[PDB]
Amino acid sequence: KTVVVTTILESPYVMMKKNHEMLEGNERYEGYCVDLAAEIAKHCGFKYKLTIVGDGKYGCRDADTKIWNGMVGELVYGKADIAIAPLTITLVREEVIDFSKPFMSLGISIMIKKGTPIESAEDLSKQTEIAYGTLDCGSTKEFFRRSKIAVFDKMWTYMRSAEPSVFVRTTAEGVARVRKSKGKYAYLLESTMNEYIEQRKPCDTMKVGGNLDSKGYGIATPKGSSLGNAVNLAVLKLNEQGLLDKLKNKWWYDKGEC
Amino acid sequence: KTVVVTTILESPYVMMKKNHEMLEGNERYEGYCVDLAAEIAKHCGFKYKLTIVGDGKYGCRDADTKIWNGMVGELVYGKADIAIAPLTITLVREEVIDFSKPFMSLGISIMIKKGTPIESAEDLSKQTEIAYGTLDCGSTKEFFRRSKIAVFDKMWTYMRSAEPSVFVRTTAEGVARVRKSKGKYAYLLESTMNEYIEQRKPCDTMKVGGNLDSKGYGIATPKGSSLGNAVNLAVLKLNEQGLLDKLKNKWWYDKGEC
Ligand SMILES: N#Cc1cc2c(cc1[N+](=O)[O-])=NC(=O)C(=O)N=2
Ligand SMILES: N#Cc1cc2c(cc1[N+](=O)[O-])=NC(=O)C(=O)N=2
Ligand SMILES: [Zn+2]
Ligand SMILES: [Zn+2]
Ligand SMILES: [Zn+2]
Repeated sequence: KTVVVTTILESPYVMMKKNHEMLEGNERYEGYCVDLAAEIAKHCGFKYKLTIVGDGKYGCRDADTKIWNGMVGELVYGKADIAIAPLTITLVREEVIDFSKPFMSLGISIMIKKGTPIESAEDLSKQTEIAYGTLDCGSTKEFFRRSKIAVFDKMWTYMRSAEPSVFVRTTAEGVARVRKSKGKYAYLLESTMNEYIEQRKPCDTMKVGGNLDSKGYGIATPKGSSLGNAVNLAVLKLNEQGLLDKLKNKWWYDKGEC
Repeated sequence: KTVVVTTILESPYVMMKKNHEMLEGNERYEGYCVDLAAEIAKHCGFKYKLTIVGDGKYGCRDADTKIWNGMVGELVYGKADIAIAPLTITLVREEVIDFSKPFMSLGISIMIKKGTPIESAEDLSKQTEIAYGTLDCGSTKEFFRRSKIAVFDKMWTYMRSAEPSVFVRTTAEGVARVRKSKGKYAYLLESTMNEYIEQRKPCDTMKVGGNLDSKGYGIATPKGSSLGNAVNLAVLKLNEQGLLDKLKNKWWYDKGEC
């Protein structure tokens, strides 16, 4: 009867509310996906519980065992009914789960510490002094893994073997790394996070260049789930009513600090 | 056996080859959606025949009779198997046909003749001198019809009563009307077409402001088609391999004239 929603702690999508302690259930959390979850549930008429994904991951597939982890895993194995999170629509995922039409558009981007003499991907590919990486389990890593485009393959060859690892477990960790590495680390990540962070104290990073690709976050359900159809039309109604844009403005730019 | 593809003659998606008279079948046509149709069909393993939608329209539903016209109609009524065209993914269409994930991202935008003193939608809504309108059957008109946002509703109230009519039958007619009206008509259309026209002679138009919304074009199938799933995976594969961005560059910018 109550729908189990899997999501991930990633700012400004899902964050613990300051007084989160004196709060219970769904009320402990706030952010873009908390608001979206409430709207989706209202329009589709279900009650829900927000659960934070147990391994802290979006999801990737073990090369050997072929087992999915992260939010994708929770869906595939039936531990959650829906993922309301910034979950990137990719081919490998669509093969095992269903996605709504995108609620947010995005692309891979480059984050630098301000003053770093690095303006595009080509710039990173052609030098060494400045290290760079990506999230360890996710869509951006796979993009570089499977790229034939020459600048991106060069970056891949450098990235995979780099020592110590240029890969980070969580986004927060990559952001933290840029900020503390004195311009000797650049982070490849989704444009959404990049834009959010550039407007957060201490205002010491910047997005550079355009996006390397174009894609979308969708709301995900297990393959063949009845919820899929209503959720998809629900996302469309919200986009067309301007609510998704209102929410983006609310969580990125209205409380912008720079 | 051969899949019937409905499409629309809209540059640079589908155009008659200069010497199409001396050609047959699919070889009469060229463009972004011609190149994409060939790839979708090869990746899904079907033969196909390109056909141009009989009424020249994307698709809207008659208020009185509730009948769908344009490419949406051809799918609803069984006259085509698939629409490979720049068909906007919207709630009202999704209610009657299926769409793949977006093969292109876009939003409604403002086209002006160079020098017109307009920067934004708010600017248009606060005057009178400069008339403005949209395509008469399609998703941009419906956006304004159904928008509860003050600026856009104010625009709709003006457009829906303006005389002579500010609506246009075809995109081409709208572009021509900007170009000939000496700064006294601005046209609201999809950003893809705005961007295309800005790079064609006589180089007298430009896109101003940001997009008013964010949406996608999808490949459409009748509900229940067997092709939906394969077509979807094909679009995601082609995006991830970089083909969609290469195709956009070929048809918009590689041959740009400005
Ligand atoms: N926001 C966000 C993000 C959302 C993500 C992500 C990386 C980021 N990021 O840190 O930039 N990788 C993923 O595979 C994903 O499904 N969703
Ligand atoms: N390009 C293009 C276009 C594609 C469109 C369109 C208008 C334009 N336009 O002229 O901007 N209206 C639609 O309802 C649609 O499904 N697809
Ligand atoms: Zn605590
Ligand atoms: Zn609502
Ligand atoms: Zn001819």
